[PDB]
Amino acid sequence: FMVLNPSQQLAIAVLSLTLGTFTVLENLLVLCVIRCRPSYHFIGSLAVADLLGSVIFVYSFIDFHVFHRKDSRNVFLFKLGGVTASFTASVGSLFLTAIDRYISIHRPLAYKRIVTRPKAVVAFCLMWTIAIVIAVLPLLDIFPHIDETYLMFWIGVTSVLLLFIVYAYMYILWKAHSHAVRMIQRGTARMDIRLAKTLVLILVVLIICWGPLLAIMVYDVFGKMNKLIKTVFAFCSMLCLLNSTVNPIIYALRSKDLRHAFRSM
Ligand SMILES: COC(=O)[C@@](C)(NC(=O)c1cc(C)n(-c2cccc(C(F)(F)F)c2)n1)c1cccs1
Repeated sequence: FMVLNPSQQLAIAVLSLTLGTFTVLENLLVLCVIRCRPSYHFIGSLAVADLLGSVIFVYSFIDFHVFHRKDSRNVFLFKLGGVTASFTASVGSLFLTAIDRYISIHRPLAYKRIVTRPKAVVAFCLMWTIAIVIAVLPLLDIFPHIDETYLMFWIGVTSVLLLFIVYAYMYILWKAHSHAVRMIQRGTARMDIRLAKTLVLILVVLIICWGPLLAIMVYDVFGKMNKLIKTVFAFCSMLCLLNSTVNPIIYALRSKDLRHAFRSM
């Protein structure tokens, strides 16, 4: 149901116009400097999956709580299928840049023969054909026409794909550390300190943007609900427009190719 406040419904309209117009105007310019090599496809399909997920959401959320509107059982679930298929096509893309950066230090001899363009152009096809086959899937407390046996399906997939990202960046910081002993001290503390101040920022902008909201969404299935948790889920849902703005500050800015190609044109 739709009860937040009459008082806390006049600041989100100003907040979503400043955390909503930059994420459009940054994920567009990033796709205006792409150049294309088979690990720059995976960074491209999460700069197009965060320009669509920030228009359907900013149009539905400003419609449902501030100035009011009603719907039906087939009109409403169609707009809800455009924020469910665009928030798991922005997490499955974070699962492909952490499986591409894992077959480059674990088997560094084979990264120009395993990961080729015939297996990196079909790979993002088999995510957009599973994320719209589990978001049209309703063929059948806070989400109106949704039964509780379906919120134990979406959370149980988005959680196990965030436990292959906090393992695929804690094996690059162990393999580049034992290696750091030999080709520095014996070989001729230099290499594992330039990968320990960017690789800690990727894991502290992910656990504070998929950890509060994936906890409240468990408190429905895992027991009773109440009144004051319905008013704080409407501010714990604007974190998704915070983890759409910082993504081209961590993946596009932190490079030597995308920052020099920009400089020349
Ligand atoms: C109560 O809903 C809403 O009024 C809105 C504003 N939507 C949200 O508030 C919202 C906020 C978030 C973070 N999600 C989300 C994201 C992924 C998956 C799921 C689900 F449904 F599969 F569990 C939900 N939905 C929408 C109305 C019409 C389209 S959206």
